Amino acid sequence: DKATIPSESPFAAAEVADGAIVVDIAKMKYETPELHVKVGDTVTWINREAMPHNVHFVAGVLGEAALKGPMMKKEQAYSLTFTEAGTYDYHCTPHPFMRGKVVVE
Ligand SMILES: [Cu+2]
Ligand code: NA
Repeated sequence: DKATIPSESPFAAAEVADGAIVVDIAKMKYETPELHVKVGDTVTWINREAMPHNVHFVAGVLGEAALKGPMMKKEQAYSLTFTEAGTYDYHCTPHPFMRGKVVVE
C-alpha cells in the first residue's frame, strides 16, 4: 500500500506522535485541505469539533482497497504513514462535501 496505518482505532489528541504532520478538523472543514509531505511522514488528523469526522480514500488511491478511516469523536485522532510519492485525495464519509488531499513528494 502507499500508506500504512499505525492504529486502526482512533486515539486521543494527546497521544499524537512527535514529528507527526497534523491536520486539524474544525468548522466542517479539513483545516489544511492541501498538505505536502515527504515519503515516510506520518500525517495525523485531529478532530477538534463535536461533529464526528473521518478520512476516506477510494479504491486505488492508497492501494488496491478503499481506506475508509474510523470516525473520530471530538479530540480524537487518526494517522497514516505515507510510503510512496503521489497525490492522495480524500473526503469525509458522512460529509462528502469535505475534501482534502495529501501530496507526498
Ligand atoms: Cu465529516
Ligand atoms: Na461545525
